[PDB]
Amino acid sequence: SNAMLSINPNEQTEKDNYKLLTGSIIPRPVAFVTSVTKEGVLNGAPYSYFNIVAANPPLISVSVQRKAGERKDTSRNAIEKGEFVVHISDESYVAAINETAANLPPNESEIELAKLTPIESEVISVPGVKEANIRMECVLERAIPLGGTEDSPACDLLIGRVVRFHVAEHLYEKGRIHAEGLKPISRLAGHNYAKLGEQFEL
Amino acid sequence: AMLSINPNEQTEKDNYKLLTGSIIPRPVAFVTSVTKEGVLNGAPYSYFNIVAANPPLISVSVQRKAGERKDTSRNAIEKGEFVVHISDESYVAAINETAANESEIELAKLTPIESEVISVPGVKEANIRMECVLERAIPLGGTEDSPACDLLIGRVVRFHVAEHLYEKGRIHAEGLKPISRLAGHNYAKLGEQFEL
Ligand SMILES: [Cl-]
Ligand SMILES: [Cl-]
Ligand SMILES: [Cl-]
Ligand SMILES: [Cl-]
Repeated sequence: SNAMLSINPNEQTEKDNYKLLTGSIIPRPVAFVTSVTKEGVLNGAPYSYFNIVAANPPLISVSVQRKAGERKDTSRNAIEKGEFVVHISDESYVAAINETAANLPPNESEIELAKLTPIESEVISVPGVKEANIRMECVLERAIPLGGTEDSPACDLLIGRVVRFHVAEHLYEKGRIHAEGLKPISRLAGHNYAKLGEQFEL
Repeated sequence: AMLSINPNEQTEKDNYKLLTGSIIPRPVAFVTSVTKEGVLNGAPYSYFNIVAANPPLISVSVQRKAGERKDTSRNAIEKGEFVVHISDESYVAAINETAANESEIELAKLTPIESEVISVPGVKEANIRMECVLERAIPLGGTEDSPACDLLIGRVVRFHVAEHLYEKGRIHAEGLKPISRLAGHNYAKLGEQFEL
């Protein structure tokens, strides 16, 4: 009736802690993020460690993991350009988003691999993809290295300031977004995802 | 067929509406914290997610009120500790009662429970909760003299998980029945799962 387990993160592995965090903190919204390399290549990848930071000005966060203490393409590109695009992930293109999640060699475009379509941004110099129903042009407010060791951070928490919103007209009503028309997708544990659940009001 | 909207033109409330209606669904942290005088506070926050697994780090972005910290962030900074509870269908009604602006816990009829590592109590009603130490409180947005929020980075020092939810390290999502926030006063239950 209330059997509770105590679990000490110091007494289990990183993978064990990962499984507990990703299974407990659910559902998670998924940012599909595009960024550009110094060589001009358009990268894209999904990140479920995504949320709002503030509305004044509009600030969002995406935590991008490092590989053995080194920044991933998305973080490197965001810091180098100071710009990136955050797209809302939805049922209409989640198949293509999933295709991007695989590991290409650096400086290969997951966007082109996944048959997605670049669309130039208005304020920033990093394109997004046309397939998204909502996307946000961002400038990088700060990148915060976190976790891991003094010398080898586990991740970089990217704080992005939205400088342009692009919203499908059919989703927009009096400043609000039709959640059931959007059909956002979310991430659970493992390779499980979730569609938007039944709504309720309090 | 796409609208282009400059956030600098529209109002803070207009931007608030677009963010909260677009970045969905959001998991809801019910967070307890203690004042200098030992009063237990609790409030829900949907600007919540994982930061990293090594060590286990989480984030909660707590909005200010006219440039002043809310109780949760003031309390977290003073104590260096706080408890994050997963919000779920079995006690969302009580969680909602604590959003009101004394102890929110008593009001909402929730049940304090002492923590193992930290000195901030949690509530028994949660099926999953995480004792956290404060790593960072980062003021963001707003003006330099009036920030918009404090982004709290917590390190998990103890997990507490209902046994019926726990299967050799994994959590049964269907058993948990987590709740999520959408725009306005709208929430969502966990949706239909699929594999990728
Ligand atoms: Cl390219
Ligand atoms: Cl990552
Ligand atoms: Cl808040
Ligand atoms: Cl305690």
